[PDB]
Amino acid sequence: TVRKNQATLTADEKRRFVAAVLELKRSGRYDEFVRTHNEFIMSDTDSGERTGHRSPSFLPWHRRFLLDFEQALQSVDSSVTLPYWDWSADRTVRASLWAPDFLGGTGRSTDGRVMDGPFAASTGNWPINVRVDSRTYLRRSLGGSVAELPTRAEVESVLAISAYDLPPYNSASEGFRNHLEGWRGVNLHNRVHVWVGGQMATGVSPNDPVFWLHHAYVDKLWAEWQRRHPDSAYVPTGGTPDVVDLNETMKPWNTVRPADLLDHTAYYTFDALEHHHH
Amino acid sequence: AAPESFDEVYKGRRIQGRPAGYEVFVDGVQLQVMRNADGSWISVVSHYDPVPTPRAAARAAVDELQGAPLLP
Ligand SMILES: [Cu+2]
Ligand SMILES: [Cu+2]
Ligand SMILES: [Cu+2]
Ligand SMILES: [Cu+2]
Ligand SMILES: [Cu+2]
Repeated sequence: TVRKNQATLTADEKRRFVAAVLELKRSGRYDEFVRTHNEFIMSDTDSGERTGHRSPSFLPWHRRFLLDFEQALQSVDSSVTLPYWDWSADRTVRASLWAPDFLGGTGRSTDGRVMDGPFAASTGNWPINVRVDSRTYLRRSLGGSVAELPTRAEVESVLAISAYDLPPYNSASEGFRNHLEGWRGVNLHNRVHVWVGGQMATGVSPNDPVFWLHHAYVDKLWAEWQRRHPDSAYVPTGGTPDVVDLNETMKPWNTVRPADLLDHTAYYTFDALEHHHH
Repeated sequence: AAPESFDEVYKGRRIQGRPAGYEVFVDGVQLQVMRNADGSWISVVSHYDPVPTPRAAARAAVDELQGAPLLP
């Protein structure tokens, strides 16, 4: 499986990705991914049990969640893989990502409603069912609540951090995981959710198909970090209350540990990922 | 140590908060909120964007909702 930069997809690959996503939505499977994500993000707390977010397992948890979703896409069309969105490069509302043949654009000013692309409410093909309010249409406000996406220099500053994570292993931590997640520092992953706006800024953020492309690039940045720091690895490594240690299993699957997810190449490769170098 | 309660009409909607750890309501419908380690807050309609207080999270929710009822 090769995960490709969204910007590089051919017209046929965009067509096939969209159709596979819309079939998962039609069959009812897509909405259960939205529901799983919301359940974890609402229960992951800095003071108690935390698995999907605000914790070292943020990265392997979203890696496995994306694998589940990619396998579901491949059950519809085996040629489809998840593309990634490098938001440090494709950083304007004009990126081809947001064209009507791919994800559609920003929402209109009155109600945030997305008006074009395959996921616009008017198509009849993208009802928002798993939701926190009455509105049943996809919404976005690109660049509305925060002015800029992260830049490559900001990403590079995070990639230079050597420790994977640090006690207290939550949103207060120093270290790579929390800077990538974005609760401390120049803020990578959380700020992109805020920049898209609409459902992408909420617990039910997988309602927007860009969710997957955002997290596939977050996942690629973990892979880049490992290449940069072959000497650093997941922590903690055992007996940490409320936190998933390296060899502990993760909910909801229960049968996989962070240790099983550190090496992405067991499951997919990227179109480009530099080897370790100095 | 919990924030104080509040009650006001914000952009035409009643927002209430009270210690419970803390509950927020928008027109009588509960808004799930969460406290971060640094003492800031998020809500389920702004889950990636810390704001300093539960009232700030209630106001941000009203801003996000653009008049829409919250779902319980
Ligand atoms: Cu998430
Ligand atoms: Cu996320
Ligand atoms: Cu090689
Ligand atoms: Cu080396
Ligand atoms: Cu280099």
